[PDB]
Amino acid sequence: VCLCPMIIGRGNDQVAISSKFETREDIAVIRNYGNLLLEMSAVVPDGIVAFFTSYQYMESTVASWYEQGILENIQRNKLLFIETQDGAETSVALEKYQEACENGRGAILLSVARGKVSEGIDFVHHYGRAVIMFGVPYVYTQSRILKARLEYLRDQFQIRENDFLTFDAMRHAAQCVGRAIRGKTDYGLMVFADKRFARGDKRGKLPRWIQEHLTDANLNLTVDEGVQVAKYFLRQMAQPFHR
DNA sequence: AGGTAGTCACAGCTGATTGCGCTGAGGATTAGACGTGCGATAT
DNA sequence: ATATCGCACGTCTATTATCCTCAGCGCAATCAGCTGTGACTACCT
Repeated sequence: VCLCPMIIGRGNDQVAISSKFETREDIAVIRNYGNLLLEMSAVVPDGIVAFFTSYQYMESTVASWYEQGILENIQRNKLLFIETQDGAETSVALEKYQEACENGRGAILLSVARGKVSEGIDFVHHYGRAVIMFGVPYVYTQSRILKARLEYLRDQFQIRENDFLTFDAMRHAAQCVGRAIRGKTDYGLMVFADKRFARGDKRGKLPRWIQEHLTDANLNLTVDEGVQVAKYFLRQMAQPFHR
């Protein structure tokens, strides 16, 4: 098995880490997100890719981590690289990320699910061994553009408004997380930092080549349980095999 | 007096049933005028 | 030598767009029914 998908629900404090709109500013959830990335950065080496819902949520996420004495712990393990809207600044950040994963220093690539870097690059083996989805990526309902499409599909194709948003959210989430497996010898780790993924309505939106590897045993396991699964998976995936 | 048929300590399965998670809308939560004050200046 | 203008130093008031608690429909917790294993207890002809 070249992939080990798993969905992480409540954290070590038995509190859900869902990226709900009403809980974006909650201090309990943001601590677990940093806590999840802390032990995760020390189990999967040479490349971790993390996608956030939006830049606005991304900048507020690191600010809370920086304010607490938690982000510095991640720094000494892996280098933190932040993807910005500027193409030139993104390119140099990706350039240093590639060489950081090339040697043993390691690095973390922080970006947005709905960004040009999510699909503009491919994470081949030894690059981005772990892909982390911090919550279900939902497109912003503002600008009165998506709702216009939702209304049109409502009375024309009988498309459920919730289903289309779920379909769009899971499509982008599954597309970016599926870029860590390029080649038969390639392997990677796939995680989901949201209890909303654990629901059947969103699991069924994952591609069939990931459904069979997503065992029902690990759908609501905590951060500590997820680390143990990651350690066991990576330990046995480094052994030599046959073509 | 002999044989067996319920019967209760668990366990499994099945078919349903109903019960809560999925967000989102209508109602309660410190810089200009106005003075002074002070210091450099007309009669 | 004493009132008078420039400069400064504040202070009161405001010509004007924020955060809480009630709604169907689908996936999951719940339950009645039935049966399987083992020994037990007893009862009629």
